[PDB]
Amino acid sequence: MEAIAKHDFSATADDELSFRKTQILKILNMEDDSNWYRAELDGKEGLIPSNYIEMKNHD
Repeated sequence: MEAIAKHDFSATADDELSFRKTQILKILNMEDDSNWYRAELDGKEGLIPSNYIEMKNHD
């Protein structure tokens, strides 16, 4: 599963994840939180604002 996110951001929870507009994020756990997804980046897992991204990460 892969997702893209165009909205700058910086996690609001410790187990959350910041990112940049147009960044490629590894979508991997969505469900217990229909609003914050657990994505991967570099070597860290972390929740991420849903409204700042949409499905279609691709490259």
